[PDB]
Amino acid sequence: NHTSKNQNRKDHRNGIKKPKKSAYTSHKGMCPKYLRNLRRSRANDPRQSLR
Amino acid sequence: ERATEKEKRAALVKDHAVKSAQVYARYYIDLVESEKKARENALKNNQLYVPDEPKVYLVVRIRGIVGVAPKVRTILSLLRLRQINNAVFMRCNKATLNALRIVDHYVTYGEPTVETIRNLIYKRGFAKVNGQRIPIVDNNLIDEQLSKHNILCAEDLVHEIFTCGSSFKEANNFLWPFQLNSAALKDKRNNFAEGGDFGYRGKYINEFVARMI
Amino acid sequence: IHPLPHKIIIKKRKNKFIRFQSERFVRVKPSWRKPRGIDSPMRHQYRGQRPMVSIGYGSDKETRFMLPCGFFKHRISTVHELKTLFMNNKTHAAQIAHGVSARSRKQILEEAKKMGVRVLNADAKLRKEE
Amino acid sequence: GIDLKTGIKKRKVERKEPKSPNPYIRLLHNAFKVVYENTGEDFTKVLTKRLCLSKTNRPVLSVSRLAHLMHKREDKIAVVASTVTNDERLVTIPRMTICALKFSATARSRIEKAGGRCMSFDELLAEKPTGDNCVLLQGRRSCRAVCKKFGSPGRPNSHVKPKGEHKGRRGARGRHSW
Amino acid sequence: THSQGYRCKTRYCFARKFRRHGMANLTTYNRVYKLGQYVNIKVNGAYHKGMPHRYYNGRTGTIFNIGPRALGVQIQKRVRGRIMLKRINVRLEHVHPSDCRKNHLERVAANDAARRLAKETGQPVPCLKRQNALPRAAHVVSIASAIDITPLKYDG
Amino acid sequence: MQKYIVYGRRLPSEKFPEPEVFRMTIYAPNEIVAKSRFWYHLKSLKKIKRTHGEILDCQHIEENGDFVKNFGVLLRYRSRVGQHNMYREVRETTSARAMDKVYSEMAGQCRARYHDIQIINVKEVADEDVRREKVAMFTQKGVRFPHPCPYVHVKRAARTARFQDRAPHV
RNA sequence: GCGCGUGGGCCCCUCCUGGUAAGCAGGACGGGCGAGGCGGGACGAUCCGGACGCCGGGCCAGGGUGCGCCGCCGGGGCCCG
Repeated sequence: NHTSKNQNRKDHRNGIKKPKKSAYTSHKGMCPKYLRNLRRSRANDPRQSLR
Repeated sequence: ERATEKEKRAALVKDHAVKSAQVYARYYIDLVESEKKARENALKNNQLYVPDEPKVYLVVRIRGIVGVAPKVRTILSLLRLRQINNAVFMRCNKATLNALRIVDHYVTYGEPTVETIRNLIYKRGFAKVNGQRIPIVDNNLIDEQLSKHNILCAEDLVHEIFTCGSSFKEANNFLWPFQLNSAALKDKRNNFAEGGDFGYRGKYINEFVARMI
Repeated sequence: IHPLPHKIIIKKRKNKFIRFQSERFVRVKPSWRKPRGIDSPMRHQYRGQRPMVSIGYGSDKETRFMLPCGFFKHRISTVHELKTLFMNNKTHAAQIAHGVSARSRKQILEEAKKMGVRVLNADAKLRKEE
Repeated sequence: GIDLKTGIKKRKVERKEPKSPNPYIRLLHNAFKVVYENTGEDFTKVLTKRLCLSKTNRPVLSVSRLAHLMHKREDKIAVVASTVTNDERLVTIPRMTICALKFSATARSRIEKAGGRCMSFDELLAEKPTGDNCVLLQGRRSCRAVCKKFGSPGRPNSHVKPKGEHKGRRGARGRHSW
Repeated sequence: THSQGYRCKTRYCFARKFRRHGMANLTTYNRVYKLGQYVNIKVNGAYHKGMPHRYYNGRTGTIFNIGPRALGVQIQKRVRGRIMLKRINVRLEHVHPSDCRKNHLERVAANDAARRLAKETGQPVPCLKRQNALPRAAHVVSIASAIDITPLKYDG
Repeated sequence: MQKYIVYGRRLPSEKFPEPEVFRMTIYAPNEIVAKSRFWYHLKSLKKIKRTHGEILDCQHIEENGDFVKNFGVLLRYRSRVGQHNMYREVRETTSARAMDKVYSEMAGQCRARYHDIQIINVKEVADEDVRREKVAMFTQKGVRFPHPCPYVHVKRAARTARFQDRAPHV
């Protein structure tokens, strides 16, 4: 009953989809200390988006 | 305005063809003369002159599209052979030579003579323009696409493809894979080495292609 | 009365496609129906089966809809209609409609002769008067 | 037979013409297509496509957004393929030249009360088929609630609200719930 | 397969080498790993804590995060049709630096540096395109000292 | 079938900056088979694969056919039993022609194809040196035998639509 | 984005487990049939070729060429298929 024949042909029908650009550069799982300091550096001089 | 460009361009291309027909004709003669002379000189010095290994090959697909494993399908697609009795010009690089071994059962290849190049381009040769198959009936439509490559005429084309010259890639892509008549094929399942027809045939690809062109 | 010259009319298939097993049963009328069986010899298209309807059998566009006389056909049921049909028309002919009575057909034919539009069925329903 | 199923990636489908019964929209599309067939200006091709799109892909742009977007350039003529709508929040409205497919009557009144003409695409073809001094603008396409419900609400990386009442605790309160 | 624990089928891969048993060399801890650098993850059996799973062994990836005791590595894993980034936290011992991009860095240095060296001397730009082997040239070879060869009989 | 002599060498390396040239006499149908056989022999006898080697020449040899000379071929056939050895003796005008006769008997008598047989040696034997009776019988100066196949002359009955008025005599 | 069918599969290779072993029972790379006409293999859903609009030429794959039944001869060897 168990069988995986035709699984690879089915996967390669239009597959090998890459993960996505947001995934490669993300703030997920990163060191919380790194994230906090990054926000302070951004919040000054040109990068600051604060009004 | 357009009339001047067509009268001016046509003459320039026609001059390139008559002037370089003699120029290339001597260059082909030069190749035979250089090899023949060195062979004899080497024999005089008691050495054997090896000739240069082929820079270009004529690859013809001899099997069909049913039952091809996925790797073999991809390699054929890149070689632009997608149909039986179809023939393409492919450069010889370790990449191309090591890929063609993988697909040897479905193809037969060998270095092409300049009469084979001329009779393939002239009679069965077509152009990929805007992804259309436009027949090559004149040196003028060759000029518009390969104008940057300095190749301005059909004889100029045969030289670049025969010599795997600087403007080879652009020129082989410009040539729509040749669709040829049915292959003779003594045996489709065994290599020419076994007396069949698959794989390298060397000089004999000029004889095999003669009936198909 | 004489058609424009035109090109040879080539019909790809002379005989009408007939539905599978039309001969075996009266209930199965000759009208074409697509072969639909799971194990239909026709759907498979095995050797010795009846031919299958394909767009390929299509007539040349210029000859499509053209009748053997060389003119095409535009039906007319009245005289007003015939003057509209022939207006600027050297490529068409008019079959009088079946419904048109013998009395009215005389008007259509007499106008057609003046108009110059050919009538395919000019001899239909001709038996003097009542 | 030829192997055309290796490096060929199938045929995509796109809206070549508007499916709108409105003959004036259909006429403008043919006109902006005819202009771009002659002069290949990007603005004219893009307008032709934006006229073709569906209501869902043609979101409204309010006078407030147009004010912010054209703040840098008063001279440039704004172009919106969707209808323009009034902002009751924007008590004072600038002077703008806008070619919209339709204007809400309140917006038309406010823009013209501020001295700015409410142009139409018929006027745009007549004055600037080229699009010199013209900016093409679009409404936030994902403004519809339908666009925030799309997805699977329930998987851990969802950030999508459940579709319906719900009113229970399994999954509703944390991944550890369930 | 009737059992699927974390360490199933790991008898040989998670095993230490012929003469590598003991504790990891202090170079691993001293080594500096920077953000985005290519690392290669090979599980070390001795250091059980913070071990990667067997799939992420042999996989090469980029450091998404640099933390205290452990780093975070993203490697692309193929599941069915899609290839999805797996962000994993691995102890320093399991992760080592990668020389996968080293070739490009060597070529990139020579690419710019040779071009400048020739810039002072011969004007034609040096070709910087790797050609794949290519065929053979004229090549003359002496025959005078040739050896005749004949097949030997099946002695048995 | 065509008598080619091939010259080939190991690809030049830093260890072997002048590799050793090896010559072979390969009787083959075509140059492509001849160079394949040359590489097969070099692989076993000299450990050189084609991938690590270059053939420098494969020259066709043409031999005159003025007179019949006896020729001897020592070969190592392979039957389903395993590899063996065999000496043959063929009277033919040219070595390539004699080798063709050699391959056809080994096909009929011992059921071995071209690729099964390996030719250890070919040579020209004298009228004195003949070792086998068949070559010896015709080697002698005077040889008169009645026509071996007089009946073969029915090759004409094929075309005569086979309706001769009388049944032909031989 | 929006759905539909499907969720009994089976063969030919190649490596298998297992059973004494099967047109046997389970696995796997690929291909095939399923859902692929057509020619051949006498006959065979899967074998060898070829994978299909409707056609008129030509070419020719695989398999063959006494006669059924389209199409062959020539040479070397072998011989109570």
